[PDB]
Amino acid sequence: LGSAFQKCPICEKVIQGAGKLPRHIRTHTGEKPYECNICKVRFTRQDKLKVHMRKHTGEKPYLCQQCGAAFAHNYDLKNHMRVHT
DNA sequence: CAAACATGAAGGGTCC
DNA sequence: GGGACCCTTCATGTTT
Ligand SMILES: [Zn+2]
Ligand SMILES: [Zn+2]
Ligand SMILES: [Zn+2]
Repeated sequence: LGSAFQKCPICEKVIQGAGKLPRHIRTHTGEKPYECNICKVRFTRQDKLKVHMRKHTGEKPYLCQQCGAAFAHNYDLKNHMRVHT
């Protein structure tokens, strides 16, 4: 009822955080909308994709600031950036 | 064959 | 709303 909490429409559990209901709903539906650009593994949250990318940034340190895609060469990252703008 | 242990994935808290 | 990191539980694998 408070602005800090939401009720899940599927399971009626209370969830904390104004924007944090969608990440809970995806745990029901299985939606994994974040994909590692290197190994294509998918994740339910940007949260855990960012941590997963640590596996790759040792060899691919050039990171997109919009989506976190990792690249071995800066000219690869620059070509990626065309996709955003 | 079970119990302990390591590791990490999953999910929800919590604070900018 | 988003990013970021924390905290706890639990699943899986490995060691003892
Ligand atoms: Zn729910
Ligand atoms: Zn990956
Ligand atoms: Zn990008």
